[PDB]
Amino acid sequence: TWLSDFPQAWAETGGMGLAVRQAPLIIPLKATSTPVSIKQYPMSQEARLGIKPHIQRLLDQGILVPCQSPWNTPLLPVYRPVQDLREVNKRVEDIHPTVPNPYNLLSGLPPSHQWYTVLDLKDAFFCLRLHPTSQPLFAFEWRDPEMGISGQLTWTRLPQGFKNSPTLFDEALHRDLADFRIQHPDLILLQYVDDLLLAATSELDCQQGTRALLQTLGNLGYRASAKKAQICQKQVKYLGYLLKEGQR
Amino acid sequence: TWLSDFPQAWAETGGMGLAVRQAPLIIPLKATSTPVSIKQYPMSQEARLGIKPHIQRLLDQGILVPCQSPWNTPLLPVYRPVQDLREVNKRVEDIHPTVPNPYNLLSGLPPSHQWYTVLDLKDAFFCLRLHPTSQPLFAFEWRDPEMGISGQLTWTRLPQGFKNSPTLFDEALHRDLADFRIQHPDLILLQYVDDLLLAATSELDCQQGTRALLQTLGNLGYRASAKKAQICQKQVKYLGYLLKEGQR
DNA sequence: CTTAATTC
DNA sequence: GAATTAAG
DNA sequence: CTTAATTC
DNA sequence: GAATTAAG
Ligand SMILES: c1cc(Nc2ccc(NC3=NCCN3)cc2)ccc1NC1=NCCN1
Ligand SMILES: c1cc(Nc2ccc(NC3=NCCN3)cc2)ccc1NC1=NCCN1
Repeated sequence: TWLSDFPQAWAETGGMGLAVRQAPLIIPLKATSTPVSIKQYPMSQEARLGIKPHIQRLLDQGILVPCQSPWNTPLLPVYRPVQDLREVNKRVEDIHPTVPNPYNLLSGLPPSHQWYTVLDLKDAFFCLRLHPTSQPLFAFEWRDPEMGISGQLTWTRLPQGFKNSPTLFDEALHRDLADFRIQHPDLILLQYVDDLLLAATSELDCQQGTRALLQTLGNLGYRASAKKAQICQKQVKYLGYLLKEGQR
Repeated sequence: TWLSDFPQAWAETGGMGLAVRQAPLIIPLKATSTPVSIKQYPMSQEARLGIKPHIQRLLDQGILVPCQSPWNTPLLPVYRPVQDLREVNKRVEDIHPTVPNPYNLLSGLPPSHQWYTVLDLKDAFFCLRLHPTSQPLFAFEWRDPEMGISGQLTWTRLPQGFKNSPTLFDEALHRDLADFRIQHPDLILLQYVDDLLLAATSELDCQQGTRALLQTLGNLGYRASAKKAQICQKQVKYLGYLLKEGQR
């Protein structure tokens, strides 16, 4: 049973993740950037009640923390919280787009490797810590009418909605899986941010490779979705494609 | 007095023109063209009364004649008659656009020739006969409530609104003024359909050249506007430009 | 909700 | 220039 | 007036 | 997709 032998690797049984080998991320700003404070547009009670449980969970997990920041961006009034970070994105220095587009990424999958395992990492961005000096950039307001917290909250992990999160996560995971690639020269490993494809020449190589990948991911602090996992199959769904016997 | 010595050349004193040296024009149709009969949109009495005098004059001049044709195009309901020949234009074979654009035409005016005469020919298109086989193409309806003519009328001369009239006229006049150019090698003659510019090196050459041009135009059957004529000047208006001492 | 594209 | 649409 | 472009 | 505009 894949789930039982790798408890630490699955999001269902290993608790929230944290990439312990990765230094907290520093987010450089453009040379002329100055903090921007966008007022929170009034949010209906319906929306606040819908969002509330999620904010509480994130606070309990330490992913969100109180703060006082010169920066402030809106949470969408219309549940799961979505922060409009466009004004912060505009002020952050650009980085080279290193994530390959799916078409090019899949071009590196040879017909020799037809046994596949597809894993997707749960709450991947939240596994990467944000350095305290960069945390203020992502603050937003949170008020609980019937006695709430300070005023603002911010993320201690790489947040959703930030323009560089996909690239920074893809780069971080590449650094953490570099050794795995070296130890398994005969396996193909495709990475598209939080979506992983492991390809082997035989069902055996795939089983052994998948065990090694799960163990490595778990030890590194990442968590894969056991519910969505596709293990050692000859046909899998990956990045919108149906991979079947070398096709696509 | 320029007007008195060349009575035949001016529209004011020579009567309507007729290019006697030019054979009646035959207008070739496209290979798949079939006659089109567009019904005349009702015309208000105000419009008909405004147009009436012009139709009568043209009939008296023989430029318009009664006819029965499979072709019919509209006269605009909203004075001076304007015929919508777009559907006829679409069915007429295209010819090469040989009239030079004003910019290029003026590029052939050297600074050596700074004495100018500008003439514009009155009702130029009407000076060119249309062959009877092509006359039917341009028919339109004309009804006079208080007892009128047959039903349709058509042109016996090159009409306004026809896509090839400017080009055909420019080509016809070029053929008629070819000899003049040969007899006056030291004069510059620019032709833009009905707008003519004669340039000479001295006021004398311009006077003599202008006399010769007027006499030639008159004999050929063309008529120039005495009212608008600009004779032997060092500054003239031509094709939207102010020609002054070699400039423009 | 707000901001910018793409359509109509 | 307003209706749809896409995306933070 | 009808037909097709260019703007908004 | 409607308002302006251009042209027969
Ligand atoms: C994709 C599809 C559409 N589709 C659309 C369909 C019908 C109408 N109909 C209409 N307009 C006026 C009257 N009636 C207008 C738009 C628009 C933008 C994006 N792409 C995109 N948006 C933001 C970023 N990228
Ligand atoms: C030249 C100029 C314009 N000018 C124009 C100005 C203001 C509006 N304003 C508006 N539209 C919608 C609401 N308000 C629309 C059009 C249009 C076509 C041509 N050119 C041309 N026509 C036929 C052939 N060539």
